[PDB]
Amino acid sequence: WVIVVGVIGVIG
Repeated sequence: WVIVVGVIGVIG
């Protein structure tokens, strides 16, 4: 929460 590597835009 809220990491964005690629998209993949919901983690973490």
